[PDB]
Amino acid sequence: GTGRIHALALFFALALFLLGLRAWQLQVLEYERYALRSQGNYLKTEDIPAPRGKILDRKGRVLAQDRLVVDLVYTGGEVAFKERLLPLLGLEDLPQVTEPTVLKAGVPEALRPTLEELTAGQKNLYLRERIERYYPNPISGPVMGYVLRANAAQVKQGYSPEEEVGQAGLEAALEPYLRGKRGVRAVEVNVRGERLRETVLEEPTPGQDVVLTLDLALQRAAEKALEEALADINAGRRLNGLPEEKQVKGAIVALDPTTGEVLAMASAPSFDPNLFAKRPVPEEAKALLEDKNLPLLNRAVQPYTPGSTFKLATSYALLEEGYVTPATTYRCSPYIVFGGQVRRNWASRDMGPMTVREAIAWSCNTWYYQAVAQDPLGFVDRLARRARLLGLGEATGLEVAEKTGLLPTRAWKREAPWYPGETLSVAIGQGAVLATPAQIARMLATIATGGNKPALHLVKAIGGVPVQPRWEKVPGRYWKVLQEGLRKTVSEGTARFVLGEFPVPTGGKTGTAETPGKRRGLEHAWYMGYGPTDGSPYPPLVVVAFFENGGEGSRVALPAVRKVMAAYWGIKGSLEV
Amino acid sequence: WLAYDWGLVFLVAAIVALGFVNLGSAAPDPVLLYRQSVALGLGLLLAFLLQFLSRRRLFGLAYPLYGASLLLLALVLVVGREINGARAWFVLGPLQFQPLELAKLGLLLALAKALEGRPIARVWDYALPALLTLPVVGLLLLQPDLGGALVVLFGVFVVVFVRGLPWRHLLVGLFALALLVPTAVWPNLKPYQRERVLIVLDPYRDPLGQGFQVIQSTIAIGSGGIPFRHTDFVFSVWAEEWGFVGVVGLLGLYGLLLARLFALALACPRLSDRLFLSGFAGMLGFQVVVNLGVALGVMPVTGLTLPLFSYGGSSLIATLAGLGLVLLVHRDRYQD
Repeated sequence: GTGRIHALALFFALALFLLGLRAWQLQVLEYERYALRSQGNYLKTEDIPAPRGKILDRKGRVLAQDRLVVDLVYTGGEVAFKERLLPLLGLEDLPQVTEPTVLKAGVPEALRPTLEELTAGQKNLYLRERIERYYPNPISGPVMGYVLRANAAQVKQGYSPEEEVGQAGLEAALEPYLRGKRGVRAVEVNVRGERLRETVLEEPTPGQDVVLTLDLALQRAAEKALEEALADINAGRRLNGLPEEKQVKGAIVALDPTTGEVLAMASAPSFDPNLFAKRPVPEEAKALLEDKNLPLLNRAVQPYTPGSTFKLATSYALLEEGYVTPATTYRCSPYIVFGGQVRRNWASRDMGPMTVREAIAWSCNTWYYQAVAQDPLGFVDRLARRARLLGLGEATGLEVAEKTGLLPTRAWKREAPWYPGETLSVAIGQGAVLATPAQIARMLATIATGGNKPALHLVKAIGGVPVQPRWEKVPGRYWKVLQEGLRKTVSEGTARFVLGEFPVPTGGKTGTAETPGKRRGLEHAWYMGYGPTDGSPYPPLVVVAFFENGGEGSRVALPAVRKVMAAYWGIKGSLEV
Repeated sequence: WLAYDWGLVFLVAAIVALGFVNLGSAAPDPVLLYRQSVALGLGLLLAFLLQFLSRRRLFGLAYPLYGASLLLLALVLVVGREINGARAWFVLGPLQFQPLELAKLGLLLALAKALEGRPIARVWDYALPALLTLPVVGLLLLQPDLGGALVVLFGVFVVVFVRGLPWRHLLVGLFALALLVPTAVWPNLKPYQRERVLIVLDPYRDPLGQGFQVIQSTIAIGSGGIPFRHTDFVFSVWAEEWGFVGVVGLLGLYGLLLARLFALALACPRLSDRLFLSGFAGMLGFQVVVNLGVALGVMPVTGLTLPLFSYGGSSLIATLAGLGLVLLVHRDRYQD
């Protein structure tokens, strides 16, 4: 009845002892941390900015960083050592304004020491320092992206307005890792007002440095090759009478099939990430947001009609279900009647007898018309099984925000009401088989590897921890047949004229997608192409190029891959010197 | 009859003495020193007037004061004044009163007279005190007042810790309650509220915790010899000006104060006197260790002043009126 009271008397005794111990800590162990120089000097506390991490690719080429922005501000209009400043600054006069104004922004590293000797520590001439994100090797915005200050809605989440929030596809995924801890310090201020001693109370974390799987070499090649496609897009649209439409819409992805690393990813019309970052309020960036086009969205992750590229998966599902043996016989006629309407072929004359290898090679559509006509109602559901198995329906595992790729099933059309004549258009990719170039680039990487389904990832190393790649295998009984037909397309199919005489034995397939708008001759230019089919001493590579309404995938997309492939394996041009 | 414990009275006087002394630098406004001086006169006269009562009459109004305190905690949310985001006062001009003081002094008596009987330890040990505590805290969280509710919940715990003592069942009950409630509030907590609570645990966020972080630096200024407020941070003003050799003197008096409170609590033979004097010393000590813990950068900010040092229009009177009831039940410990 009394022992419990002794405990509370002991509890409140040790509690006041711990308070006495915590006080002694601050008073005795930390008095050097709170010295006042034997005078009435007050103490101010100021937070320390957080150095955001440095985004750089493999081999150490910096792609993003932040440093100091040194400006010259002066108020009053005093001479000081004016005779030496005018030739150094090149202004030849001091514009006398009432409000504080800036002279020579972005002071270089050589002018700063010379100015500092002439600063003289006077009240008029000082050097304000600012933090701004700097991209030394800027990469396509829709992939790399931009940086803005903390929004009003984000401020309530505990972010200071001096913090930088990245809405970027790449900088948002890395934002939790890149952000450093905003430290806090306290400085002894004299009666005069001078700095005397700094005291660190929260050591700032300088963020983490992410190493990407991108290569700056292949990245310039991708963005470059997007522009010569415009010269070919305008050339193709010229034969149709449609306007030149010089906008360079589309994107391109180039990755490693084995390790699942992405080596080159770009979109267009991309922007410059330094615009949103450094300047306080750039007006040109405001027009980018109100753009009628899509200059910020990455077309590598948005759903588009795949067309003849999806037929490579149609043949896969056709071989795994057991519909056709690798040595079947079908004549690629010019016309085929499903029973309701005539299914048109891309050509106009008889091609001859073909196999699965010959069907993919010459991209025959009448093959997949006859082959699916056996079981048109049950294959479409089984088609999406293998399609989602290859990596077309689900997500790629990219750090950048990605859009949903819609695959059609009988169940989907019921919730959207199904007709049998839709299967043939779905087998090639007309029936709303929406897919993204990122997913499309992965579908080729699985077949090129022959079973492995690697996960795409831009990041190679966050901080110092090497991110390990995650694999997954798919059940494939006949892979070589799909691989031969892909090189048979380069050796004898559509890519005969571009990559036939090419040194590295490449396989792939061209793609054109009848646009749903009007189907007026401007299709979606597609082409996929993986690395050395034969065991030549070259590292593997998969490249996929897409162009909105570019048309003639053989004429627009195929050369774009030839350029990126040439940059990867170092293919020399007319260099006889 | 002059049968009190003057050692307890001297410890009270020695700290209120430094109270006005520390209010020389803190709150130097002479208009403030006047309303504090007249608060001591009314605080000492009320405690002098409370001595003209018997212990039986004191415990005869346990349920009346408890039931009346609930009427005030339910009325303060209608015709009260909002000082800092919560209506918890009655100010009709020259009057200053808080319904939370009568709730503490009323719940201490009510839970001492009631728990004098047998508590059913199996299940209903935490039934009657729970039924008498939730109406109090419930009418405090609707103000809202988190600091005042923690003093209430700690005082009720002390009373149960003296009579009930369900040690095996009590600790396991707290561990479960301390894991299920956060698992329910955190998902339903807003980002405005989630960050708010995270800032309470870790005080390193300047725009709200700069002054409170400055307190930790302000205290450590002087050793061996601008703050946000003079109320919630009397000790920081005092600890900074008086160095460390003083800090032990204040912690000493408060240590000796809570000692004689518990000491006289043992001299009383009746159970309800054990409960009432333990719940009072617990309710008073809990404020000190929390107030000084906030100042020393250990306890999270709760918004509770430090007795015998804080500037209080009714808080000083209520604490002195609380100390008078302690000296009342002590001289009445023998007689019935």
